[PDB]
Amino acid sequence: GDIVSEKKPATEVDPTHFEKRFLKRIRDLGEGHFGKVELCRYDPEGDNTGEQVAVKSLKPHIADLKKEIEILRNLYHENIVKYKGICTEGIKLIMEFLPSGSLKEYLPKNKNKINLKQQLKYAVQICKGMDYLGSRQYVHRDLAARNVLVESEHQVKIGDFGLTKAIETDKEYYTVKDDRDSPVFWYAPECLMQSKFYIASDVWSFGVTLHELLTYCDSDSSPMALFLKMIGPTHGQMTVTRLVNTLKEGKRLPCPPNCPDEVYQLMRKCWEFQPSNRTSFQNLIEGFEALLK
Ligand SMILES: CC(C)(C)OC(=O)N[C@@H]1CC[C@@H](n2cnc3cnc4[nH]ccc4c32)C1
Repeated sequence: GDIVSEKKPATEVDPTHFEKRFLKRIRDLGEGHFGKVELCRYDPEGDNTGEQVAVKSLKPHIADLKKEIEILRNLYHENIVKYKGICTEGIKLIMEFLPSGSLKEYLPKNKNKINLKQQLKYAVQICKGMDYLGSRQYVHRDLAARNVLVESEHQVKIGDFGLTKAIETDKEYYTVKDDRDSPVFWYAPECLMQSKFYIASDVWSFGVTLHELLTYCDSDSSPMALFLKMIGPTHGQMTVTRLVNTLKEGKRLPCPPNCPDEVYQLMRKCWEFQPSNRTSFQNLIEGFEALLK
């Protein structure tokens, strides 16, 4: 008889599957030693009217990216960047694009627009996103101004989850093995000394991110710049031990210029040497809110 073929079933569009052929690169948003985030237009009509998206890929680590995708896909919060979908065969993560970029890009350019009150409002939003993440039993491990995105003058979102780990139920912390490219000038002593990551360790990192926000991410006042002044900039592989010693001695980043002492004191509560002595994200929120009203 006739050639037998397969009955074509009723195909449905998945709005979270982005086809490689319509995903068109515009420029880079960031990169590291294993990957990049690129600005693309998803342009199925081919007339440059498609939606702009942020696309996270790997350089020619897959498993970690798949885990990152699965974490972000299931986070829903107004201060966490929106998952849009994936592009696959290898995999790419597709996210909403925030044209203002990170606080590192935005703050140096917008000092006149963004006063202390707005900085404190950003600080609360960062804290709300982080408290949501902790409520889902995650530790972020990479909270820094470069990973905080600006949705508008009035709203920020946590914009990267590449190091985020689940803390096991009934456990207080996650222990990391892969630690080469750690952001050590953002890390709490327990992270540095033992590679143990608590929710309290994210509070510590928040305090450093707050210091960045308050300095408008000026490079000459960055956590790295200031610590290297405190400890010495030419110690190579002794850097972390000298960082740890400085922190053991009770030395901390200084009060930013024009930062009220009452804001600096909330910051210091993030930097208690022992995790259990640190403030919580909820208490930070309360504290900033008291300063705002
Ligand atoms: C280092 C690595 C390539 C792994 O990741 C990043 O560079 N991540 C940065 C965090 C925010 C990213 N970014 C910068 N401008 C952005 C604008 N919109 C964005 N949506 C999702 C991420 C994102 C943006 C880049």
